[PDB]
Amino acid sequence: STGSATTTPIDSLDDAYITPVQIGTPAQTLNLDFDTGSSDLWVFSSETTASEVDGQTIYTPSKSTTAKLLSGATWSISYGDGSSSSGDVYTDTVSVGGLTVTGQAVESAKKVSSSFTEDSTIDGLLGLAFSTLNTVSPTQQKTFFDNAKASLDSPVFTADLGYHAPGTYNFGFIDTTAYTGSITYTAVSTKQGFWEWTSTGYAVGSGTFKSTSIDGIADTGTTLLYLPATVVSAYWAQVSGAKSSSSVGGYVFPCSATLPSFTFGVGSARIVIPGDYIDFGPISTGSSSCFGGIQSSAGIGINIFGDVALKAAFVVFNGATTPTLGFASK
Repeated sequence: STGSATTTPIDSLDDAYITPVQIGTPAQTLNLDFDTGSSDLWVFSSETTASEVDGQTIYTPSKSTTAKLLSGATWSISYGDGSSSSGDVYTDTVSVGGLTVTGQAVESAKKVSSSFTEDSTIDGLLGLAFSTLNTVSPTQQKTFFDNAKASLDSPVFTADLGYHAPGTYNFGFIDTTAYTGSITYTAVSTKQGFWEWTSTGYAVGSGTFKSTSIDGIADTGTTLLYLPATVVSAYWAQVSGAKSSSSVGGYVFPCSATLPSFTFGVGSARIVIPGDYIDFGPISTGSSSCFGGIQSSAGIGINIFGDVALKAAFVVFNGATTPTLGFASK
């Protein structure tokens, strides 16, 4: 089997991407944030505290004839940006782009943090990291991809995120028309439950490539590119007037600036992030100071190849017995 679904930026800055997901019988379609950095499929629901729901589409398990309460099961997640949510668990039928899993754990939110309430476009998350990170207690549950894997034509999914444009998540096949050149594959460590890999280095604009190992995660659920302070300093040094602002919480730059590209290494291959992808617009409405899309990972504890990086590539998440990651230009 295979599946294919269009993924759409939630706003003009590409802050996140949503993908429609069918849950239950009859289908309830929710727009979920596909997140290769986490492993829970959780949704706004009829059980969510009313004051915490503001425009989201909810899952109502009582209206799904295939929903079954998973007895005694609860979940709770606190993300690396202060965000959190929690609730109970149903199993139900879940389909993405024509690919169907029966008995998928659907984590129904009783509580969500403010940041989720305030984002009316995201109805929940669909985790695509390794099932070892799933938070369901007392019995951990499998991700959608883990449940689908054995049925797929090939045990893979691909992320093709757009810059200011729609893109695609495919399951079970590689669309060879979706990229240019070849896919370069690189080793993955699953030791922390992430799609964790080692970039071979970077360049800033048309500058010389610096060969240096950068360990990080491919994370579709993180907006920006978080890299070591040395690397980030080297990038913003090429932008006149850019500076790190403690009050704002990162590097800012004059909105009139032209940003250089940023290149990262995948083995001997190179992915070029156009400078425009690194512009996240005014720090506050009407400001002429703009927020940078490359920021320091110091104090995150890990480097993160978020959407800024991933949207410059066609990315293969290969879930073979020994997982690997593939990157191609597009």
